[PDB]
Parts: sequence; C-alpha cells; structure tokens
Amino acid sequence: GPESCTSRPHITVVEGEPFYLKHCSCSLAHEIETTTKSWYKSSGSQEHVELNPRSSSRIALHDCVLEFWPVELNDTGSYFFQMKNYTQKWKLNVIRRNKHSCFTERQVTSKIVEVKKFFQITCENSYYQTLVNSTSLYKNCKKLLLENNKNPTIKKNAEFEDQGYYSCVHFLHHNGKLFNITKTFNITIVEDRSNIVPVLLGPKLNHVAVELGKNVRLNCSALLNEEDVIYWMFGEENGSDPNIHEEKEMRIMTPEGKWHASKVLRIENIGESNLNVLYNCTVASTGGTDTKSFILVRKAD
Amino acid sequence: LLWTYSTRSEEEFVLFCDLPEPQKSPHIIQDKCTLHFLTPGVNNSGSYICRACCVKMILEVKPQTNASCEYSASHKQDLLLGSTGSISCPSLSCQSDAQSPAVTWYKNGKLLSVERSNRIVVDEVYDYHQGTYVCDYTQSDTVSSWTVRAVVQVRTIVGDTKLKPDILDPVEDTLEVELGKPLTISCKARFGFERVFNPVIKWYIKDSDLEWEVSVPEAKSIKSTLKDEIIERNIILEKVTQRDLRRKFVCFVQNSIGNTTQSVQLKEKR
Amino acid sequence: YFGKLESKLSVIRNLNDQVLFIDQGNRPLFEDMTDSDCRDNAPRTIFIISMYKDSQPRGMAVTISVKCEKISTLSCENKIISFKEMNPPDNIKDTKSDIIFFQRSVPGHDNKMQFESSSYEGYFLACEKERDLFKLILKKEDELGDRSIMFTVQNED
Ligand SMILES: *[C@@H]1O[C@H](CO)[C@@H](O[C@@H]2O[C@H](CO)[C@@H](O[C@@H]3O[C@H](CO[C@H]4O[C@H](CO)[C@@H](O)[C@H](O)[C@@H]4O)[C@@H](O)[C@H](O[C@H]4O[C@H](CO)[C@@H](O)[C@H](O)[C@@H]4O)[C@@H]3O)[C@H](O)[C@H]2NC(C)=O)[C@H](O)[C@H]1NC(C)=O
Ligand SMILES: *[C@@H]1O[C@H](CO)[C@@H](O[C@@H]2O[C@H](CO)[C@@H](O[C@@H]3O[C@H](CO)[C@@H](O)[C@H](O[C@H]4O[C@H](CO)[C@@H](O)[C@H](O)[C@@H]4O)[C@@H]3O)[C@H](O)[C@H]2NC(C)=O)[C@H](O)[C@H]1NC(C)=O
Ligand SMILES: *[C@@H]1O[C@H](CO[C@@H]2O[C@@H](C)[C@@H](O)[C@@H](O)[C@@H]2O)[C@@H](O[C@@H]2O[C@H](CO)[C@@H](O[C@@H]3O[C@H](CO)[C@@H](O)[C@H](O)[C@@H]3O)[C@H](O)[C@H]2NC(C)=O)[C@H](O)[C@H]1NC(C)=O
Ligand SMILES: *[C@@H]1O[C@H](CO)[C@@H](O[C@@H]2O[C@H](CO)[C@@H](O[C@@H]3O[C@H](CO)[C@@H](O)[C@H](O)[C@@H]3O)[C@H](O)[C@H]2NC(C)=O)[C@H](O)[C@H]1NC(C)=O
Ligand SMILES: *[C@@H]1O[C@H](CO[C@@H]2O[C@@H](C)[C@@H](O)[C@@H](O)[C@@H]2O)[C@@H](O[C@@H]2O[C@H](CO)[C@@H](O)[C@H](O)[C@H]2NC(C)=O)[C@H](O)[C@H]1NC(C)=O
Ligand SMILES: *[C@@H]1O[C@H](CO)[C@@H](O[C@@H]2O[C@H](CO)[C@@H](O)[C@H](O)[C@H]2NC(C)=O)[C@H](O)[C@H]1NC(C)=O
Ligand SMILES: *[C@@H]1O[C@H](CO)[C@@H](O[C@@H]2O[C@H](CO)[C@@H](O)[C@H](O)[C@H]2NC(C)=O)[C@H](O)[C@H]1NC(C)=O
Ligand SMILES: *[C@@H]1O[C@H](CO)[C@@H](O)[C@H](O)[C@H]1NC(C)=O
Ligand SMILES: *[C@@H]1O[C@H](CO)[C@@H](O)[C@H](O)[C@H]1NC(C)=O
Ligand SMILES: *[C@@H]1O[C@H](CO)[C@@H](O)[C@H](O)[C@H]1NC(C)=O
Ligand SMILES: [Cl-]
Repeated sequence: GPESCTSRPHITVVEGEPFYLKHCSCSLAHEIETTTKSWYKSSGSQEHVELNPRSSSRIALHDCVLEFWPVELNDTGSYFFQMKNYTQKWKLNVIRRNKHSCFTERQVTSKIVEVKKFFQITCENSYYQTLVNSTSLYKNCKKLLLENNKNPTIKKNAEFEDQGYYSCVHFLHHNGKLFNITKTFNITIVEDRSNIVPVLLGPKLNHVAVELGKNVRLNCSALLNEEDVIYWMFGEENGSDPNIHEEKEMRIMTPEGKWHASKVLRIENIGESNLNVLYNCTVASTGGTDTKSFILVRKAD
Repeated sequence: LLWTYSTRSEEEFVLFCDLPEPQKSPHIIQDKCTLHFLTPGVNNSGSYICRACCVKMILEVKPQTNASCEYSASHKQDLLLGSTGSISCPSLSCQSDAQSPAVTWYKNGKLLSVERSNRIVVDEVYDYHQGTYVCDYTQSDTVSSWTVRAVVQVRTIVGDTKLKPDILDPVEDTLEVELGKPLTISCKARFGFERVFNPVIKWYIKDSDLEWEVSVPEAKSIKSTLKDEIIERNIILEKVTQRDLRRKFVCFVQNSIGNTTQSVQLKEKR
Repeated sequence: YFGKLESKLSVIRNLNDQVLFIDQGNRPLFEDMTDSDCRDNAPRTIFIISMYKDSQPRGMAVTISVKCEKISTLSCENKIISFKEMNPPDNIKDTKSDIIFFQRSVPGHDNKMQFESSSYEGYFLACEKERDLFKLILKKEDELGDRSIMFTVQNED
C-alpha cells in the first residue's frame, strides 16, 4: 500500500515459487479511470502471443499485475505490457530449484556485516502478506527457534558465529494448494573495516628556499587509507605550465596496516612567477581532507 | 509537582517548565527555560517558580548511602557508533525490570512517547543519539506521590583504536640549523580514540648509551575530534652549539597499544 | 576549479539494500535485486564514480556515471535529478557544479555515504518513494537521522 512495480528489465526467479509482474505508471487511486491493459509473451525468435486469462489457471491477470501460481521452467521468456500511451517489457529467466536443499544458490542476496556492529534479518513480505499462513527462518537450511510470528526477526551485534546463509521462507495457501516464497541472504562477517581520517605529515605552511634557474622537488607525504587520493594544485585553471611536473605517487603499508603515500611536485627552471605563490597539496577521503601549502621563497629571502 | 534527586560522588540535574501550551520552549546554568543544576550536594533543594498560568516545582535533594546492586548504572554513558546500545536509568537499574514502574524519558527536553521502560534500547546508534537524557518515574508515600528524576549524559563514541600513535611533526630524520642561534623543534602526534586515554608525548636527547630527559615545556592538545586527538610538545634550545651536533633529539609518543619515535639528527646550514 | 583524477566501477545501494540503476525510461531508480539479478541487469546497475581535484578542498569531489549504450553523467540541475548525455568532464572551470558531489562517510559509519551537492549546499542525493517506484532525488536535509540520504558503495576493488 502502495507496492513497487518491477522497473528492472531482467528478472530471475526459481520454479515452484508464487511470482508476479507489476507494471509501472500503476495508479489505483479513486480518481483513476479503468482502461484496457494487455499482456503478451514471446518465446524464441518471435511469438508475441497475448497472455491467456483462463478459468483460475496458473497465470492470473488483474489490476496491475501478472500473477503466476507458481512460475515453472517453461515460463522463461520476454513479457510485454501495453496501455493507453504506455508500453513496458521484461526478460523473465526461471532457474531450476535445488531439490537436494531448501534454497537455490543463484537466488541469494549477499550482505557483508562488520563484527560488534548491528546485524539484522527481518523476515518480511508485503505483496503476499494477506495469504501468508506461517513464516520461518533458516541458518544453512536448519530452522530457528523464535517466537515465529508473521515475521520472525534477528537483531544482535554481529559475531563471526552469525556468518552463514539465512533462508527466509513464507508459507501461503492459494485456493487449496500450499506454496512458499524463500529469500536467502548470504551474510559474511568481517573484522574491523574502520578507516582513518587522512592527514599530511609536516607543518601546514612551508617556505622552501631556492634561487632562479634551478629546480625543486616539493615532497608531500600523507597518512591515509588504501582508497584515498593525494594530489597537487598549482593553477591548472589559468592554463597548462610546462615547467611544473607531478611525479607518480609512492605507496607503502606499515606493518600495522597503515598506508603512507608520497607524491612530489617537480618545478623545473624556477622563474619569478614560481615565487611567492602557494603550491597546495591535499589528501582526499570519504572521511575527510587535509591541505598543505608550499611557498617558494628566494635563498636571499 | 515534587521531584527528588538522590546524589552521590558525581552527577547532574535539570528542572524544565511544564505548561499546557509550548509558548516559549544564581551560579547554576540556565538554557531554553530548562534550569540545570551542576555539582550541588545537599544545598540545591526547595520550591522553584516559572511563568495567569504558574508552573510550581518543589525540588528535594538527599545523598545516596550505597548502591542496591553490583552493576549500578553510571550517570555518564557511552554508546558505540553503528552497534546496539542502551541508555539505562541509574535510579532504576538495580531493580532490573520486573515491571516498568511508569518511566518517562526526555532527550534534550523533548518527551519520548515510545520509550517507557527502565532502558532505552537504541537498535543502531548514530551521532544524533548523543545528548542529555532524563528518566522520570512517580513513587508514592503517605499523601504525596512525588516523581523521581535522574539525569544521564550519553555520548556516541567510536570503538577504541587498535593502532599506536602517529608522529605528524617532525617527518625528516635531519635538520639544517645555524649554530649560535636559538632553536625550538615541535613534536605533533595524533592519537586514535581510547575510552581510557593516557597518552605520552615527551622529548629526550641521546648520545649512544647516554640519555637526557626534557620535562619543560608542557604538552598541549591542539585538536580533539571524534576519531582522533592531536597533542603538541616543543623542545627549546636557547643557543644551538657544536655539541648539539654530536647527538640526536628523539620525540617519544605512546598510547595503550604501543610506542613510535622520530629521532632528528641536527646538521649545520653551512 | 575541478580536475578529473580517476574512476572506480561501483554499485550504489540504499540502506534497505535496494540497488540503484538506470531503467529503459533512462531515469535513476532503486529496486530489490538478488546478486544474480544485479549482475544480469549490468551495465544499468554498475556506476562510474570519478574523483576530482578541488581548488577549494571541501570533501571528496565526485561524478556519478553509467555506460548503458554511451556514458551518461548524473546532474542535479534546477534541484532536479537527471542523466545528462555526457562523459565525465576532464575540467570544471567553477567552484560549484550541478554534476559534482561531495562523497562523505557518516560519523562512526565509515561504509555509509552521503552525497551533498557542490552547487546547492544543504541538499543531498536521496531515495524517495514516489507512488509505485523509488526515485533517486535531490532533497534538502530536513531532519537529523534521515537514512534516505545514506548509501553503500560496493567497489570492484
Ligand atoms: C517450497 O516449495 C517447494 C515446491 O514448490 C518445495 O520443494 C520440494 O522440496 C523437496 C525437498 O527440498 C524436493 O526434493 C526432493 O527430495 C526427495 C528426497 O527427500 C527425502 O529423502 C531424503 C533422504 O536422504 C531425506 O533426507 C529428506 O528429508 C526427504 O525425506 C527426492 O527423492 C526428490 O528427487 C526425485 O525423486 C522423487 C522420487 O523419489 C521424484 O518424485 C521427484 O520429482 C524427484 O525427481 C527431490 O529431490 C522436491 O523436489 C521439491 N518439490 C518440487 C515440486 O520442487 C520446498 O520443500 C518448499 N519449502 C519448504 C521449506 O518446505
Ligand atoms: C556504604 O557502604 C560502606 C562500605 O562500602 C559503609 O562503610 C562501612 O561502614 C561500617 C559502619 O556502618 C564500618 O564498620 C564499622 O567500623 C567501625 C570503625 O570505624 C567499627 O567500630 C565497627 O565495629 C563494630 O561492628 C562490627 C560489625 O557488626 C563488629 O564485628 C565489631 O565487633 C564492632 O562491634 C564496624 O566494623 C566499615 O568500616 C565501613 N567500611 C568502609 C570501607 O567504609 C557505609 O557505612 C555505607 N553507608 C551507610 C550509610 O551505611
Ligand atoms: C592554495 O590554498 C590557499 C589557502 O587555502 C586555504 O587554506 C588551506 C590550508 C585549507 O584550509 C583550504 O581549505 C583553504 O582554502 C588558497 O587561498 C585562500 O583561499 C580561501 C578560500 O577562497 C580564501 O578565503 C577567503 O578570503 C576572502 C578574502 O579575505 C574572504 O572574504 C572569505 O571569507 C574567505 O576567507 C583565502 O583568502 C585565500 N588565501 C590566500 C593566501 O590567498 C589558494 O587559492 C590555493 N591556491 C591554489 C593554486 O589552489
Ligand atoms: C556468498 O558470499 C561470498 C562472499 O562473501 C562468496 O564467496 C566468494 O566466492 C568465490 C568463488 O570463486 C571465492 O573465490 C575467488 O575465486 C576467484 C575466481 O576467479 C579467484 O580469482 C579468487 O582469488 C578467489 O579464490 C571467494 O574467495 C569467496 N569469498 C568469500 C569471502 O567467501 C560466495 O560465492 C557467495 N555465495 C553465493 C551463493 O553467491
Ligand atoms: C494455516 O493453515 C492451516 C491449515 O489450512 C488448511 O490447509 C491448507 C493447505 C489449505 O487447504 C487451507 O484451505 C486449509 O484450511 C489453518 O488451519 C485450519 O484452521 C481452521 C480454523 O481457522 C480449522 O477449521 C481447520 O480445521 C484448520 N486446518 C487443519 C488442517 O487443521 C490455520 O488456521 C492457518 N493459520 C494461519 C495463521 O493462517
Ligand atoms: C618523500 O618523503 C617520504 C617520507 O620522508 C619518503 O618516503 C619514505 O622515506 C623513508 C626514509 O626513512 C623510507 O624508509 C620509506 O621506505 C619511504 N617510503 C615511501 C612510501 O617512499 C620519500 O622517499 C620522499 N620522496 C622524495 C623523492 O623525496
Ligand atoms: C617501546 O616499544 C618497544 C617495542 O617496539 C619496547 O621494547 C621492547 O621491550 C621489551 C621489554 O619491556 C623487550 O623484551 C623487547 O625485546 C623490546 N622490543 C624491541 C624490539 O626492542 C619498549 O619497551 C617500549 N618502550 C616503552 C617506554 O614502553
Ligand atoms: C509448464 O509447466 C507446467 C508444470 O506444472 C505445466 O503444467 C504446463 O502445462 C507447462 N506449459 C507448457 C506450455 O508446456
Ligand atoms: C504519455 O505519457 C508520458 C509519460 O509517460 C507523458 O509525458 C505524455 O504527455 C503522455 N502523452 C499523451 C498523449 O498522453
Ligand atoms: C551550596 O552548598 C555546597 C556544599 O554542599 C557549596 O559547595 C556551595 O558553594 C553552596 N552554594 C551556595 C550558592 O551557597
Ligand atoms: Cl591515528
């Protein structure tokens, strides 16, 4: 109330599971007028056969949806919806059920959770919520002892013992026959993946002595993360300078897993313009930045 | 309305104006009509008026003899970022939670309609969960059914570091200096957060097995953030001489994990 | 002034784990996807996060792109989200930009990300449920703790 339309073009589903297809631009508001909605299926090279709304058949076409009670291996194909000033398509691919198991390998949704950080499994379904009889949680296809309501949940601080496949099954009855919707999560616990706020080593302002004609090698070191970037700013906006060269950065990993990056700015044939101008070096992270300025002062000062 | 405050070795307290319409909302601080009481003892007790509608408040203070349990809750609480945490009422921790004796919670003045238990259980803690938490519960006697007020201050903290500190300044293992002139080398070091923090930042001078300790001047915390802490301590040479070249100046820095040093060898500009 | 540094292939997801993707309608949407579905729905699900230099550093300057047929870059022009038909620029001759965002970790939650617009400060990239779909929109920070402005970036590193 409302429900997400299947916007994604390619859909993978497992055989024997009640599945549905909901078109977009679906508004069931009381102001909305009724209109002719058409669903068609394609098989192989070309078919474009209109979907059959037969007397309580496996396929159920109503309101905005194309229900399947359930999907089977032969349902794989290209589906299409047509409306007044609206056309949608999908590439349905129905994969084989792992019979010597409780959940199929391919229909897994992996999540990585950090140790001692909030871990949760909420066994929910909203579309088939009215038809659901009982719901259960499984860890590596072994049932879990809980209060086991209309939604059994896990809520704890993650421990390496929580690593495993969590099958979430929803049993429902459809005009006599029992079906189930199973959604497995591939949870893998991993050690403190905490990042450091980067920092440039040395003072914030450097006056680097040198006389005209000669060359300088401004070195900017940084204590940063693996994914962090270190760069130099020397007026690329005013155009390109053929005397300022930004050498390829160097990276090392300290025994305690600390990253140090060094990038040098080569300033060839120092001229009067290269003097009393701030050559900034900065660290950039998802968790912070730090900037350093290097002023070139005459050796005579 | 009569509220009671059971003091100890170290606590805090607040008294906010309660009225039908939120129209607006001494040495002890005052902010947003909510008058706060810091370090009182047995003094801060009695009637307090706020304003026709008049909000009457008859405060009472008494010291706590001893804790009713082993795991008696603190008035300063720490919530780890990104994990599951709890804000337990100190005034109602030792009774555990057989049945919630009508607990009302207030986070920075605003009421918390959902939370009515002895504990606020925060599923996933974020920085905004930080603040002044006030747990209020009514306890009856002979005629007066006075309310009990306890104030817990909670902070959102990141788990203690697993890394030793970092010497930001100096970096270079050498230094160009002119003799017969003063010199003050600065040592800047960054320390990853620790719950119990006992950092070390000191300079020392060594010449092979010979070692000299510098004690003056005092260290200084220049920056303190959420993840880290930067401390700075200088070494002063009133006149650098030829001898200061025979030795090395080493800055020492250490936290609960380990130590890191940066020794600077002095060289003359000549 | 912004200077294109480097790129990374990433899959952006919301906190209810819904994968961000560009549909046939060429609009950026969120949807529940199994690892298989996410893989099979590439390149729509795989985004090109490009990092930039900044003349006035104020957090990780970044562009968000997708190579469906050709590369398309995310714009927040006129406070409205759109995918402009263009490759990430090599240079941006301005302090603020409708295509540049500051990718920033949330305090204590180092793997949760927030993208503030460089052009409209106070406004962030967010997931808002509009009718029958989850749109990637640009909204001003209204209340503390808004989880719709937080995201997870799974790299191919
Ligand atoms: C959700 O709904 C689906 C259907 O839509 C259910 O799927 C069926 O589940 C079973 C078990 O997962 C499938 O597997 C079948 O297992 C048989 C053996 O199991 C028994 O014997 C072993 C012995 O070691 C025991 O350990 C075990 O507990 C069982 O007692 C196999 O024999 C089947 O293989 C083939 O042979 C038989 C004849 O013997 C044929 O009739 C079969 O068709 C098949 O060719 C098979 O592997 C079964 O296939 C599933 N049915 C369908 C139609 O898909 C899910 O169980 C349900 N979810 C839950 C939680 O209940
Ligand atoms: C809060 O808790 C603290 C403990 O953490 C508690 O302190 C203790 O108080 C008692 C008194 O209430 C002290 O014990 C007495 O000490 C005096 C000397 O100072 C002795 O003369 C007493 O001896 C008589 O009683 C004994 C026991 O019945 C007999 O065995 C003996 O023969 C004597 O007749 C007695 O030992 C105790 O030393 C302190 N301890 C500490 C560590 O403070 C405090 O009193 C509690 N608060 C309240 C209000 O009760
Ligand atoms: C190199 O860096 C300088 C300095 O940049 C500043 O300092 C760093 C250590 C970091 O903290 C940076 O984040 C920070 O920007 C650049 O020049 C400086 O730019 C700032 C921002 O534009 C200027 O501030 C403004 O100044 C005006 C006028 O006084 C005020 O009205 C504003 O309120 C604001 O404070 C600052 O004046 C300016 N300083 C200098 C020394 O010019 C510099 O542009 C940059 N150079 C290059 C080549 O990138
Ligand atoms: C459940 O999630 C885990 C990851 O959390 C998946 O495990 C990963 O699976 C691959 C399988 O090949 C592992 O091996 C890798 O293979 C490549 C082959 O090219 C090789 O180059 C690598 O060096 C590596 O050996 C990978 O290590 C493994 N990782 C972990 C942490 O287990 C698993 O596949 C997921 N399950 C499902 C059903 O999707
Ligand atoms: C869950 O289902 C049971 C059983 O339902 C029956 O079997 C299904 C496969 C399908 O054919 C249904 O139409 C059947 O009713 C429910 O148990 C029944 O409950 C009614 C009273 O509500 C009782 O009269 C029946 O005798 C029960 N059936 C049996 C087999 O004992 C049960 O109520 C359902 N629970 C929930 C929470 O949905
Ligand atoms: C830039 O400065 C850094 C830091 O001083 C230099 O890098 C390290 O130097 C130490 C010297 O004790 C070596 O032990 C490390 O192996 C170096 N690490 C790296 C990552 O290079 C760096 O060499 C300097 N570069 C220039 C050209 O001056
Ligand atoms: C600083 O850290 C070093 C290790 O990096 C400590 O040195 C160790 O000291 C113990 C004795 O306490 C010896 O058994 C080890 O062999 C030493 N290790 C090395 C590699 O020398 C040192 O004690 C620490 N200093 C302080 C003040 O804590
Ligand atoms: C598809 O498979 C189901 C399996 O129950 C079967 O009933 C149906 O007839 C099949 N359809 C076709 C077209 O073969
Ligand atoms: C058709 O639908 C689109 C939205 O999908 C709308 O912009 C357009 O105006 C509609 N055209 C007509 C003729 O109704
Ligand atoms: C109140 O009493 C305390 C001792 O319990 C004392 O330290 C404080 O100064 C007193 N305050 C006033 C205002 O007299
Ligand atoms: Cl650190």
